[PDB]
Amino acid sequence: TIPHLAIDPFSLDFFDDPYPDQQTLRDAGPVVYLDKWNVYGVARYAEVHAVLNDPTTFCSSRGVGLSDFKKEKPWRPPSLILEADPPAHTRPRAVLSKVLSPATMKTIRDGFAAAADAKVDELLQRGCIDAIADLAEAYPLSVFPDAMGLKQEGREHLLPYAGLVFNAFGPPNELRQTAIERSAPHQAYVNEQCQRPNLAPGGFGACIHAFTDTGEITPDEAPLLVRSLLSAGLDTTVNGIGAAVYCLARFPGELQRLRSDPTLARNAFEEAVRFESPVQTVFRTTTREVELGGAVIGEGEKVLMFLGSANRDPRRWSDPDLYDITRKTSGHVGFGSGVHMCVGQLVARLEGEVMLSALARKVAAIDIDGPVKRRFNNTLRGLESLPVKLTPA
Ligand code: HEM
Ligand SMILES: CCCc1ccc(C(=O)O)cc1
Ligand SMILES: [Cl-]
Repeated sequence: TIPHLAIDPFSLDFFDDPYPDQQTLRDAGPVVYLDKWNVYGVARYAEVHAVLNDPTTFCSSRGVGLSDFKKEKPWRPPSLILEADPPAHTRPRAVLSKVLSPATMKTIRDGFAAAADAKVDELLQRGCIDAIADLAEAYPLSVFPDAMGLKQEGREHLLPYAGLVFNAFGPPNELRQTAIERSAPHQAYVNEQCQRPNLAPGGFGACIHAFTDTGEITPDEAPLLVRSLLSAGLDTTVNGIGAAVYCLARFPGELQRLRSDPTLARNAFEEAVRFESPVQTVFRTTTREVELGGAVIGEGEKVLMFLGSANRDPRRWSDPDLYDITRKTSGHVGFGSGVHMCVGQLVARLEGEVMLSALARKVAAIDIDGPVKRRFNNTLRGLESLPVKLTPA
Protein backbone atom coordinates (compact mmCIF):
# COMPACT_ATOMS: atom_id res chain seq x y z
CA THR A 1 0.00 0.00 0.00
CA ILE A 2 2.66 2.53 1.02
CA PRO A 3 5.39 2.90 -1.64
CA HIS A 4 8.95 2.34 -0.41
CA LEU A 5 11.59 4.66 -1.81
CA ALA A 6 15.39 4.68 -1.53
CA ILE A 7 15.75 8.47 -1.92
CA ASP A 8 17.98 9.98 0.81
CA PRO A 9 16.58 13.50 1.41
CA PHE A 10 19.69 14.24 3.53
CA SER A 11 22.27 13.30 0.86
CA LEU A 12 24.47 15.95 -0.73
CA ASP A 13 23.12 15.01 -4.18
CA PHE A 14 19.59 15.72 -2.95
CA PHE A 15 20.62 19.06 -1.41
CA ASP A 16 22.35 20.04 -4.64
CA ASP A 17 19.07 19.79 -6.57
CA PRO A 18 16.08 18.57 -4.55
CA TYR A 19 13.32 19.33 -7.03
CA PRO A 20 13.23 16.18 -9.23
CA ASP A 21 13.37 13.98 -6.15
CA GLN A 22 10.63 16.03 -4.45
CA GLN A 23 8.34 15.49 -7.45
CA THR A 24 9.06 11.73 -7.24
CA LEU A 25 8.17 11.86 -3.52
CA ARG A 26 4.91 13.74 -4.22
CA ASP A 27 3.84 11.63 -7.17
CA ALA A 28 4.60 8.28 -5.56
CA GLY A 29 1.65 8.77 -3.19
CA PRO A 30 0.32 10.92 -0.36
CA VAL A 31 2.46 8.93 2.13
CA VAL A 32 5.75 7.20 1.32
CA TYR A 33 8.16 5.09 3.37
CA LEU A 34 11.83 6.11 3.21
CA ASP A 35 13.80 2.86 3.57
CA LYS A 36 17.09 4.78 4.03
CA TRP A 37 16.04 6.08 7.44
CA ASN A 38 12.92 4.05 8.42
CA VAL A 39 10.56 7.04 8.48
CA TYR A 40 7.30 7.94 6.80
CA GLY A 41 7.39 10.87 4.36
CA VAL A 42 4.75 13.31 3.18
CA ALA A 43 5.66 15.71 0.40
CA ARG A 44 2.32 17.11 -0.87
CA TYR A 45 0.87 20.33 0.50
CA ALA A 46 -2.36 18.71 1.72
CA GLU A 47 -0.75 16.10 3.99
CA VAL A 48 2.03 18.42 5.22
CA HIS A 49 -0.66 20.89 6.25
CA ALA A 50 -2.81 18.18 7.86
CA VAL A 51 0.06 16.73 9.88
CA LEU A 52 1.27 20.12 11.14
CA ASN A 53 -2.29 20.90 12.28
CA ASP A 54 -2.82 17.68 14.32
CA PRO A 55 -0.25 18.09 17.14
CA THR A 56 -2.04 15.51 19.29
CA THR A 57 -1.45 12.68 16.83
CA PHE A 58 1.81 14.04 15.38
CA CYS A 59 3.60 15.27 18.43
CA SER A 60 6.77 17.37 18.89
CA SER A 61 7.91 16.35 22.38
CA ARG A 62 9.66 13.25 21.05
CA GLY A 63 11.82 15.54 18.87
CA VAL A 64 11.32 17.30 15.52
CA GLY A 65 14.48 15.74 14.10
CA LEU A 66 15.05 12.10 13.18
CA SER A 67 16.00 11.07 16.71
CA ASP A 68 13.13 9.88 18.94
CA PHE A 69 13.62 11.28 22.46
CA LYS A 70 11.79 8.26 23.87
CA LYS A 71 14.60 6.07 22.39
CA GLU A 72 17.77 8.24 22.47
CA LYS A 73 19.08 11.02 24.66
CA PRO A 74 18.66 14.40 22.94
CA TRP A 75 21.98 16.03 22.00
CA ARG A 76 21.03 19.03 24.18
CA PRO A 77 18.22 19.57 26.72
CA PRO A 78 14.93 19.75 24.78
CA SER A 79 13.62 23.08 23.66
CA LEU A 80 10.79 24.21 25.95
CA ILE A 81 8.80 25.45 22.96
CA LEU A 82 9.81 23.62 19.75
CA GLU A 83 10.06 20.21 21.43
CA ALA A 84 7.01 20.55 23.70
CA ASP A 85 3.37 19.64 23.08
CA PRO A 86 0.27 21.34 24.49
CA PRO A 87 -0.32 22.04 27.30
CA ALA A 88 3.34 22.40 28.33
CA HIS A 89 3.99 24.27 25.09
CA THR A 90 1.30 26.88 25.66
CA ARG A 91 2.70 29.35 28.17
CA PRO A 92 6.31 29.44 26.86
CA ARG A 93 4.73 30.04 23.44
CA ALA A 94 2.70 32.93 24.89
CA VAL A 95 5.79 34.50 26.45
CA LEU A 96 7.81 34.37 23.24
CA SER A 97 4.81 35.77 21.33
CA LYS A 98 4.69 38.80 23.67
CA VAL A 99 8.48 39.24 23.60
CA LEU A 100 8.38 39.22 19.77
CA SER A 101 5.21 41.29 19.64
CA PRO A 102 3.90 43.98 17.33
CA ALA A 103 4.84 46.52 20.00
CA THR A 104 8.37 45.20 20.01
CA MET A 105 8.46 45.42 16.21
CA LYS A 106 7.33 49.03 16.43
CA THR A 107 10.21 49.72 18.80
CA ILE A 108 12.94 48.24 16.58
CA ARG A 109 11.69 48.92 13.03
CA ASP A 110 13.31 52.26 12.44
CA GLY A 111 16.72 51.01 13.53
CA PHE A 112 16.36 47.81 11.52
CA ALA A 113 15.40 49.89 8.46
CA ALA A 114 18.25 52.38 8.85
CA ALA A 115 20.67 49.44 9.24
CA ALA A 116 19.31 47.94 6.01
CA ASP A 117 19.71 51.21 4.05
CA ALA A 118 23.20 51.72 5.45
CA LYS A 119 24.36 48.26 4.39
CA VAL A 120 23.03 48.64 0.85
CA ASP A 121 24.71 52.06 0.55
CA GLU A 122 27.95 50.50 1.80
CA LEU A 123 27.69 47.61 -0.65
CA LEU A 124 27.02 50.00 -3.55
CA GLN A 125 30.42 51.66 -2.93
CA ARG A 126 32.05 48.25 -3.41
CA GLY A 127 30.00 47.28 -6.51
CA CYS A 128 31.14 43.63 -6.57
CA ILE A 129 30.20 41.79 -3.35
CA ASP A 130 29.29 38.35 -2.01
CA ALA A 131 25.59 38.57 -1.25
CA ILE A 132 25.93 35.86 1.41
CA ALA A 133 28.84 37.00 3.59
CA ASP A 134 28.46 40.69 2.88
CA LEU A 135 24.66 40.96 2.88
CA ALA A 136 22.58 37.97 3.95
CA GLU A 137 24.99 37.24 6.81
CA ALA A 138 26.22 40.80 7.50
CA TYR A 139 22.80 42.49 7.79
CA PRO A 140 21.23 40.10 10.36
CA LEU A 141 24.49 40.11 12.30
CA SER A 142 24.30 43.91 12.48
CA VAL A 143 20.77 44.00 13.96
CA PHE A 144 19.85 40.71 15.60
CA PRO A 145 22.59 40.15 18.22
CA ASP A 146 22.08 43.73 19.32
CA ALA A 147 18.30 43.32 19.49
CA MET A 148 18.91 40.20 21.66
CA GLY A 149 21.07 42.26 24.01
CA LEU A 150 24.25 40.21 23.47
CA LYS A 151 27.70 41.55 24.24
CA GLN A 152 30.09 42.01 21.34
CA GLU A 153 32.58 39.35 22.37
CA GLY A 154 31.93 35.83 21.14
CA ARG A 155 29.34 36.61 18.47
CA GLU A 156 31.42 34.57 16.01
CA HIS A 157 29.85 31.55 17.78
CA LEU A 158 26.26 32.29 16.75
CA LEU A 159 26.20 31.06 13.15
CA PRO A 160 28.30 27.93 13.97
CA TYR A 161 25.89 27.10 16.79
CA ALA A 162 22.87 27.56 14.54
CA GLY A 163 24.40 25.40 11.83
CA LEU A 164 24.94 22.72 14.48
CA VAL A 165 21.30 22.92 15.62
CA PHE A 166 19.93 22.50 12.15
CA ASN A 167 22.37 19.72 11.26
CA ALA A 168 21.42 17.96 14.51
CA PHE A 169 17.77 17.63 13.43
CA GLY A 170 18.99 15.36 10.61
CA PRO A 171 19.94 11.71 10.63
CA PRO A 172 23.28 10.51 12.02
CA ASN A 173 25.18 11.17 8.78
CA GLU A 174 28.58 12.81 8.44
CA LEU A 175 27.10 16.34 8.47
CA ARG A 176 25.49 15.69 11.84
CA GLN A 177 28.33 13.81 13.48
CA THR A 178 30.92 16.39 12.43
CA ALA A 179 28.71 19.22 13.71
CA ILE A 180 28.37 17.54 17.08
CA GLU A 181 32.10 16.76 17.22
CA ARG A 182 32.81 20.52 16.97
CA SER A 183 29.97 21.74 19.19
CA ALA A 184 31.50 22.24 22.63
CA PRO A 185 32.77 25.87 22.39
CA HIS A 186 29.68 27.14 20.57
CA GLN A 187 27.42 25.38 23.05
CA ALA A 188 29.38 26.87 25.97
CA TYR A 189 29.19 30.39 24.60
CA VAL A 190 25.48 30.19 23.81
CA ASN A 191 24.45 28.68 27.15
CA GLU A 192 26.39 31.35 29.03
CA GLN A 193 24.77 34.25 27.13
CA CYS A 194 21.34 32.90 28.15
CA GLN A 195 21.89 33.90 31.77
CA ARG A 196 20.02 37.01 32.91
CA PRO A 197 23.09 39.19 33.75
CA ASN A 198 24.52 38.71 30.24
CA LEU A 199 21.53 40.18 28.39
CA ALA A 200 21.48 43.96 28.00
CA PRO A 201 18.46 45.95 29.21
CA GLY A 202 15.58 46.42 26.78
CA GLY A 203 16.55 43.48 24.53
CA PHE A 204 14.72 40.30 23.66
CA GLY A 205 16.69 38.23 26.16
CA ALA A 206 16.12 40.64 29.03
CA CYS A 207 12.42 40.72 28.18
CA ILE A 208 12.17 36.93 28.41
CA HIS A 209 13.78 37.04 31.86
CA ALA A 210 11.44 39.86 32.87
CA PHE A 211 8.45 37.63 32.01
CA THR A 212 9.37 35.06 34.71
CA ASP A 213 6.97 36.41 37.35
CA THR A 214 3.58 36.21 35.65
CA GLY A 215 2.77 32.52 36.25
CA GLU A 216 3.61 31.70 32.64
CA ILE A 217 7.28 30.70 32.99
CA THR A 218 9.58 30.46 35.99
CA PRO A 219 13.08 31.94 36.18
CA ASP A 220 14.77 28.60 35.47
CA GLU A 221 12.88 28.35 32.13
CA ALA A 222 14.12 31.67 30.83
CA PRO A 223 17.68 30.60 29.85
CA LEU A 224 16.38 27.81 27.56
CA LEU A 225 13.90 30.22 25.95
CA VAL A 226 16.73 32.65 25.21
CA ARG A 227 18.48 29.59 23.78
CA SER A 228 15.56 29.13 21.43
CA LEU A 229 16.01 32.61 19.96
CA LEU A 230 19.77 32.18 19.60
CA SER A 231 19.11 28.83 17.91
CA ALA A 232 16.33 29.82 15.49
CA GLY A 233 16.64 33.59 15.17
CA LEU A 234 19.74 34.26 13.06
CA ASP A 235 20.67 31.52 10.56
CA THR A 236 17.08 31.23 9.30
CA THR A 237 17.00 34.95 8.40
CA VAL A 238 20.42 34.68 6.75
CA ASN A 239 19.09 32.00 4.45
CA GLY A 240 15.76 33.81 3.95
CA ILE A 241 17.39 37.08 2.93
CA GLY A 242 19.89 35.09 0.88
CA ALA A 243 16.98 33.35 -0.88
CA ALA A 244 15.32 36.64 -1.73
CA VAL A 245 18.52 38.13 -3.13
CA TYR A 246 19.18 34.94 -5.14
CA CYS A 247 15.63 35.12 -6.53
CA LEU A 248 15.98 38.77 -7.53
CA ALA A 249 19.36 37.97 -9.13
CA ARG A 250 17.89 35.08 -11.14
CA PHE A 251 14.59 36.82 -12.06
CA PRO A 252 15.40 40.39 -13.16
CA GLY A 253 11.84 41.01 -14.30
CA GLU A 254 10.80 40.67 -10.67
CA LEU A 255 13.54 43.02 -9.48
CA GLN A 256 12.15 45.49 -12.02
CA ARG A 257 8.62 45.11 -10.66
CA LEU A 258 9.85 45.53 -7.09
CA ARG A 259 11.75 48.71 -7.99
CA SER A 260 8.58 50.05 -9.55
CA ASP A 261 6.60 49.53 -6.31
CA PRO A 262 8.75 49.13 -3.18
CA THR A 263 5.62 48.38 -1.15
CA LEU A 264 5.84 44.91 -2.74
CA ALA A 265 8.91 44.31 -0.54
CA ARG A 266 7.14 42.34 2.19
CA ASN A 267 5.45 39.98 -0.30
CA ALA A 268 8.62 39.66 -2.36
CA PHE A 269 10.23 38.30 0.80
CA GLU A 270 7.31 36.02 1.68
CA GLU A 271 7.49 34.59 -1.84
CA ALA A 272 11.22 33.98 -1.47
CA VAL A 273 10.46 32.03 1.71
CA ARG A 274 7.98 29.86 -0.24
CA PHE A 275 10.28 29.52 -3.26
CA GLU A 276 13.43 28.49 -1.40
CA SER A 277 11.97 27.33 1.94
CA PRO A 278 15.08 27.97 4.14
CA VAL A 279 13.81 25.41 6.66
CA GLN A 280 13.29 22.41 4.35
CA THR A 281 12.00 19.70 6.68
CA VAL A 282 10.57 19.01 10.13
CA PHE A 283 9.67 15.69 11.76
CA ARG A 284 6.84 14.64 14.07
CA THR A 285 6.26 11.40 16.01
CA THR A 286 2.91 9.56 15.98
CA THR A 287 1.32 9.15 19.41
CA ARG A 288 -1.13 6.48 18.18
CA GLU A 289 -2.09 4.50 15.13
CA VAL A 290 -3.44 6.95 12.56
CA GLU A 291 -4.79 6.94 9.02
CA LEU A 292 -3.15 9.50 6.74
CA GLY A 293 -3.85 9.70 3.01
CA GLY A 294 -4.87 6.03 3.07
CA ALA A 295 -1.86 4.69 5.00
CA VAL A 296 -2.18 3.24 8.49
CA ILE A 297 0.75 4.62 10.46
CA GLY A 298 1.44 2.86 13.73
CA GLU A 299 2.24 4.44 17.06
CA GLY A 300 5.71 5.76 17.78
CA GLU A 301 6.70 6.37 14.14
CA LYS A 302 8.70 9.29 12.78
CA VAL A 303 7.04 11.29 10.01
CA LEU A 304 9.10 13.64 7.81
CA MET A 305 7.35 16.70 6.32
CA PHE A 306 8.87 18.28 3.20
CA LEU A 307 8.07 21.95 3.68
CA GLY A 308 9.95 22.96 0.52
CA SER A 309 8.07 20.36 -1.54
CA ALA A 310 4.69 21.40 -0.08
CA ASN A 311 5.55 24.98 -1.14
CA ARG A 312 6.15 23.80 -4.73
CA ASP A 313 3.25 21.30 -5.00
CA PRO A 314 1.34 21.97 -8.28
CA ARG A 315 -1.76 20.56 -6.59
CA ARG A 316 -1.81 23.70 -4.42
CA TRP A 317 0.14 26.32 -6.40
CA SER A 318 -0.07 27.68 -9.92
CA ASP A 319 3.36 27.73 -11.60
CA PRO A 320 5.06 26.73 -8.32
CA ASP A 321 8.52 26.94 -9.88
CA LEU A 322 8.15 30.63 -10.80
CA TYR A 323 9.17 33.43 -8.45
CA ASP A 324 6.19 35.84 -8.43
CA ILE A 325 6.38 38.81 -6.04
CA THR A 326 2.65 39.49 -6.42
CA ARG A 327 1.63 35.86 -5.76
CA LYS A 328 -0.95 35.28 -3.06
CA THR A 329 1.52 33.55 -0.71
CA SER A 330 -0.86 33.11 2.26
CA GLY A 331 -0.91 29.47 3.26
CA HIS A 332 2.65 28.53 2.40
CA VAL A 333 4.28 26.38 5.09
CA GLY A 334 7.78 27.87 5.06
CA PHE A 335 7.13 29.15 8.64
CA GLY A 336 5.16 26.02 9.55
CA SER A 337 1.46 25.94 10.31
CA GLY A 338 -0.64 25.68 13.46
CA VAL A 339 0.40 25.86 17.11
CA HIS A 340 4.18 25.85 16.45
CA MET A 341 4.01 28.21 13.46
CA CYS A 342 7.14 30.36 13.64
CA VAL A 343 6.83 32.59 16.73
CA GLY A 344 9.61 34.79 15.31
CA GLN A 345 7.92 35.40 11.95
CA LEU A 346 7.40 39.11 12.60
CA VAL A 347 11.15 39.55 13.13
CA ALA A 348 11.99 37.52 10.02
CA ARG A 349 9.48 39.46 7.90
CA LEU A 350 10.64 42.79 9.31
CA GLU A 351 14.30 42.09 8.38
CA GLY A 352 13.33 40.77 4.95
CA GLU A 353 11.00 43.66 4.20
CA VAL A 354 13.37 46.47 5.13
CA MET A 355 16.24 44.83 3.26
CA LEU A 356 14.14 44.30 0.14
CA SER A 357 12.87 47.91 0.46
CA ALA A 358 16.46 49.17 0.56
CA LEU A 359 17.35 47.19 -2.56
CA ALA A 360 14.16 48.32 -4.29
CA ARG A 361 14.99 51.99 -3.77
CA LYS A 362 18.77 51.95 -4.26
CA VAL A 363 19.72 49.17 -6.73
CA ALA A 364 19.00 49.10 -10.47
CA ALA A 365 20.46 45.66 -11.25
CA ILE A 366 21.75 42.52 -9.48
CA ASP A 367 23.91 40.39 -11.75
CA ILE A 368 25.59 37.14 -10.76
CA ASP A 369 29.23 37.64 -11.63
CA GLY A 370 31.01 34.71 -10.04
CA PRO A 371 30.71 31.00 -9.24
CA VAL A 372 27.68 30.23 -7.06
CA LYS A 373 28.40 27.84 -4.16
CA ARG A 374 25.74 26.02 -2.20
CA ARG A 375 25.91 25.46 1.57
CA PHE A 376 24.96 21.96 2.77
CA ASN A 377 22.98 21.44 5.97
CA ASN A 378 20.65 18.61 6.99
CA THR A 379 17.73 21.02 7.54
CA LEU A 380 18.58 24.47 6.02
CA ARG A 381 18.68 25.29 2.30
CA GLY A 382 20.83 28.18 1.14
CA LEU A 383 24.07 29.34 -0.42
CA GLU A 384 27.68 29.52 0.76
CA SER A 385 28.66 32.20 -1.73
CA LEU A 386 26.69 34.42 -4.17
CA PRO A 387 28.93 36.85 -6.09
CA VAL A 388 26.89 39.72 -7.52
CA LYS A 389 27.53 43.06 -9.09
CA LEU A 390 25.13 45.69 -7.70
CA THR A 391 24.32 48.60 -10.04
CA PRO A 392 23.12 51.80 -8.34
CA ALA A 393 19.72 53.16 -9.29
C1 HEM B 1 13.00 33.16 7.32
C2 HEM B 1 13.18 32.98 8.64
C3 HEM B 1 12.57 31.80 9.42
C4 HEM B 1 12.03 30.68 8.92
C5 HEM B 1 11.95 30.26 7.43
C6 HEM B 1 11.57 29.90 10.06
C7 HEM B 1 10.97 28.67 10.04
C8 HEM B 1 10.34 28.07 11.13
C9 HEM B 1 9.48 26.91 11.08
C10 HEM B 1 9.19 26.08 9.80
C11 HEM B 1 9.06 26.65 12.35
C12 HEM B 1 8.09 25.53 12.78
C13 HEM B 1 8.83 24.33 13.33
C14 HEM B 1 7.90 23.19 13.63
O1 HEM B 1 6.71 23.22 13.22
O2 HEM B 1 8.35 22.19 14.25
C15 HEM B 1 9.59 27.70 13.20
C16 HEM B 1 9.40 27.78 14.57
C17 HEM B 1 10.05 28.64 15.43
N1 HEM B 1 10.85 29.69 15.03
FE1 HEM B 1 11.12 30.35 13.10
N2 HEM B 1 11.82 30.63 11.24
C18 HEM B 1 12.41 31.81 10.85
C19 HEM B 1 12.84 32.83 11.66
C20 HEM B 1 12.81 32.87 13.04
C21 HEM B 1 13.20 33.96 13.89
C22 HEM B 1 13.75 35.33 13.38
C23 HEM B 1 13.01 33.58 15.16
C24 HEM B 1 13.25 34.34 16.48
C25 HEM B 1 13.64 35.62 16.51
C26 HEM B 1 12.50 32.24 15.15
C27 HEM B 1 12.15 31.45 16.22
C28 HEM B 1 11.36 30.31 16.18
C29 HEM B 1 10.89 29.56 17.31
C30 HEM B 1 11.24 29.92 18.77
C31 HEM B 1 10.12 28.56 16.88
C32 HEM B 1 9.40 27.52 17.74
C33 HEM B 1 7.93 27.95 17.78
C34 HEM B 1 7.10 26.90 18.46
O3 HEM B 1 7.52 25.72 18.55
O4 HEM B 1 5.97 27.25 18.88
N3 HEM B 1 12.35 31.87 13.83
N4 HEM B 1 10.39 28.53 12.42
C1 LIG C 1 12.89 23.90 13.51
C2 LIG C 1 12.41 25.32 13.31
C3 LIG C 1 13.50 26.28 13.70
C4 LIG C 1 13.80 26.23 15.20
C5 LIG C 1 15.04 25.80 15.64
C6 LIG C 1 15.27 25.78 17.01
C7 LIG C 1 14.29 26.17 17.92
C8 LIG C 1 14.55 26.11 19.41
O1 LIG C 1 15.72 25.89 19.80
O2 LIG C 1 13.58 26.25 20.21
C9 LIG C 1 13.06 26.61 17.48
C10 LIG C 1 12.82 26.61 16.11
CL1 LIG D 1 23.18 23.61 23.26
